[PDB]
Amino acid sequence: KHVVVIGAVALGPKAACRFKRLDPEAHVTMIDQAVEALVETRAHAIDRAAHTVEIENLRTGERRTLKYDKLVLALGSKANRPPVEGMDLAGVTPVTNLDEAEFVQHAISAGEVSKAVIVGGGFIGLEMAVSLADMWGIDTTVVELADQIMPGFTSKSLSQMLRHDLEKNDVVVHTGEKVVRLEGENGKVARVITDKRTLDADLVILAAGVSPNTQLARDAGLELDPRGAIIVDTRMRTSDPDIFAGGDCVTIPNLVTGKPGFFPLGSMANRQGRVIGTNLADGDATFPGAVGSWAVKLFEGSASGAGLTVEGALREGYDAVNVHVEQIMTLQLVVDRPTRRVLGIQGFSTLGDALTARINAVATMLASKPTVEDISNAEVVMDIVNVAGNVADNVLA
Amino acid sequence: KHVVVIGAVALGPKAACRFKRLDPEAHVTMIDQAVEALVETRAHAIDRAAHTVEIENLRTGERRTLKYDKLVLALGSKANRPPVEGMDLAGVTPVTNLDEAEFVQHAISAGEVSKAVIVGGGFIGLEMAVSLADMWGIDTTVVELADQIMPGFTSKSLSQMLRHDLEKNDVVVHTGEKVVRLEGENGKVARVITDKRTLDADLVILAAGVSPNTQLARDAGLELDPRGAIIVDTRMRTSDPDIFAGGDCVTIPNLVTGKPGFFPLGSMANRQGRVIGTNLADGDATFPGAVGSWAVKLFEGSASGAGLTVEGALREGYDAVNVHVEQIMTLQLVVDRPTRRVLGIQGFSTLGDALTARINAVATMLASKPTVEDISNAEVVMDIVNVAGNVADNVLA
Ligand SMILES: [Ca+2]
Ligand SMILES: [Ca+2]
Repeated sequence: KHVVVIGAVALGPKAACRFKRLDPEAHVTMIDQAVEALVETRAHAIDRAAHTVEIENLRTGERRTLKYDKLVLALGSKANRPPVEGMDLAGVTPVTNLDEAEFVQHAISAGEVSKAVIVGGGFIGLEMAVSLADMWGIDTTVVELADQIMPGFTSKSLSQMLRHDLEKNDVVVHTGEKVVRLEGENGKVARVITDKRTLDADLVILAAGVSPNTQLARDAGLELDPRGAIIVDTRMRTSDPDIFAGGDCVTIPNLVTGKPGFFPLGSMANRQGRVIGTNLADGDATFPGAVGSWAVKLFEGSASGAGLTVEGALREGYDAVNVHVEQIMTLQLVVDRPTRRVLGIQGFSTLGDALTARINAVATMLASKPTVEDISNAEVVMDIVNVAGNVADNVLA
Repeated sequence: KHVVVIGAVALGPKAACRFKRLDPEAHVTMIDQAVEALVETRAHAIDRAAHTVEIENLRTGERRTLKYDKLVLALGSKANRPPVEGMDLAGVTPVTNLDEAEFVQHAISAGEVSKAVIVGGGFIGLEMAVSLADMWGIDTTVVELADQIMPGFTSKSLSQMLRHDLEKNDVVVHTGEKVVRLEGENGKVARVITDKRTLDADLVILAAGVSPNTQLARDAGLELDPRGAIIVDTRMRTSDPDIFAGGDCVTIPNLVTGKPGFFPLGSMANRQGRVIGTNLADGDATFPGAVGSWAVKLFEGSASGAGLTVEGALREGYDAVNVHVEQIMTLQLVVDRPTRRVLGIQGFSTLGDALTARINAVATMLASKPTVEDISNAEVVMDIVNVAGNVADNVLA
């Protein structure tokens, strides 16, 4: 077997290394899409019938046609960019994943950046806010279009706890605020203009969500969803059975809603890569989908969760209720009224590991469709998780 | 409704308080079996056809016949006592539950006890070892018949980690060692004689396991298992539909083995009590059984787990394998070879909450019969739990 892997994320290297452990006699070529590893190299087209990928080295222009028995698409995502003026200036930096986040953080050094504006108050935005202010003492402002930070990850009520953690450690936060244009001085960003103010920024981080980087799949004829996400089965196979895909370029079943979802989360990479590795070696490993577990560490508190927030469940049209419990630790449990199904759980605490233990207990249950009674009876090592289930059974009665 | 509750554990008060919240117009009488609360009072007999309990106040001898619509049996357990000489001396103290443990700990004061011997190195024994040595500086020795401490809760290999925590904080531990007799001075214990040595003890803690305290159920004609545990359905009803039972006097399904089990654990009380409360109020709440989640905090480390240990799984006749992973944190994962089912998980760490988070993730999964792939893919907030699943899939291949 020759296997070609396009993209170096976490997912590509993982799939290939797992592949090789199982089939050491096979050959793998990895292309970085900027173990035979071709850097600064782009796949230009995929010919599925012929099992060929045309590639081009971007420096020398030398073009080559690789042949494959199996292909892996680890194409990642691209930053959503507001259709506004100045989104082309130097200093405007997309960050679509945690690896990219770490790169930007370690490419900065003392005295380089004076003002940072983060566009987007999601997982990426908030982690960057904290890193820039804490590692480097950079003056940092988060600007979020939605009326809350972490929209879709925590409720509005819970988000305020996270908001305070940021504001009390000198991160300014603006919500319900739209970016109107970026203004520049050397062809380098110098100001962000919102619909409410003007902010000075010599660094602007784009962390406002992502789209699958799937033009190559599209051109090849692969089945894609309306969002452009590559559609895969549970073996991580695309509509072409010799082509696998994973990571932030695919859609997989949301295990709470039973509908197709999109999970561009770090954690998915390694797990899906392993399955792709095994299946490239003729195995039949499966990855069922996701419920969306997450954690963010802030200055003093930590926030964590899985599944739907109340607003998220309401947006899907569940008759949902948000039940909260406090101990500092807060849990919020999201429950469907008519079925009594638990749809999600989120929390905030100054004790990171203690909260994680509570969220994990429930997160691994969500795919099995637990009800409030399952949370009342959850056999956790009374505990706040059980108390949340009792309060929810009480709220529903 | 009049409901009579026999026993004040956690379970009795919980059942009654939940009952009352739902049906405030009803009456409850609670008997302590040494809200109308009769202390120093014993139930002598139950007449099921007549729905009556004859009781006797143990001080005055006054006898009374209570009538009931529903009865709750919270009879607890009794310490297993070796059929050896001197098990009647003052200073020989059975401890069958964590509440009893806390009682003994707070009844001692500075300079009262010089030497403590703990007979049994299980959950109770070890917690008492630690409390006595740490709160009070008592010279403490654990004597265990099995070749390891925590038999049935951790593997032999993992138990050594817990053993060391004890020995390095001055608790002496003897395993593979049998109690032959207790020797006394004032009709008070002064020495424990084992088959290997003589130990001075002015306090001897019996923590060598328990039997259900069910004579009253037996006399009443209630269906009991070979061990004497009251058999209940998932609504916590005995063979008499007007009589409920829970706590350490019942058997419920082991959710890993699919067979009847016995779970005299603190945690079960509150959860089962709530269900009994609701069902006394004409609800139809259920409690499915247990997998046996547990945690013990020692001097510096913590140990935690759920389900079967490898030796436990082997004793049940599973072709089981124990897979370990280290990071200090150790996890051990117990796997059935032919089905790939995970049967259990245990661990040890100096980080208490961090381990708990890992054990919880898997503990709430055990009843759903996860396989190694479910652990490889567990959607925990790569993580050591996933790594354990990958190593186990590797060991099995
Ligand atoms: Ca200018
Ligand atoms: Ca003598």
